[PDB]
Amino acid sequence: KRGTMEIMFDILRNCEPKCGITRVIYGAGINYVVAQKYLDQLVKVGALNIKTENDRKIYEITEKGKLLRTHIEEFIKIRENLYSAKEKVSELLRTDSE
Amino acid sequence: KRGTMEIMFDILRNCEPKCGITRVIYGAGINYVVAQKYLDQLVKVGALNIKTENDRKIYEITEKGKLLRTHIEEFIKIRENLYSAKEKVSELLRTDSE
Repeated sequence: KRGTMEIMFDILRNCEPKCGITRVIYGAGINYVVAQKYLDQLVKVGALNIKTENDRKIYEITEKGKLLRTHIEEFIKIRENLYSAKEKVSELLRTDSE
Repeated sequence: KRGTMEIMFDILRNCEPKCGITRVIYGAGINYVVAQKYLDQLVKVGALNIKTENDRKIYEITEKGKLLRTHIEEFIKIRENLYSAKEKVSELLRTDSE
């Protein structure tokens, strides 16, 4: 179960330099309805530019989009480290005396 | 607003080598009712030993307790890094075009 940040990451990392909807749906593992919503959001915040070529929508990652991809990646990796650190605390919160 | 892990950290870092209730209440910034609950938990999971000396309860951090303190500290620090990383993503999710 992915949140918004992570879906965006999964889109963006499949849109370098360009992506159509096939690449987005299959690369990010999201359906057409979800893809449409997020793509539109990413165009709005300037992470992707949109073109039509051969009657197909083509998205291109922007410099700002590359930075967004990098920052989400960094968030995800730290979040993983946080889960591990929490598990290490939890291991110490057991007892067999009681 | 602190969760359980963090309160425990705030107790433990004030119980080296020993702490009475004054040191726990004032050092961890928690009331007597909260302190009683957490102290009891920390004794149960083997992070503190409890003695009575001069009719006062004295708690001593154990080797396991020192490790618990260290691991919570590490959790807290990573959690802070996660907040910052999230803020950096958020900064990129704005637009003034719409």
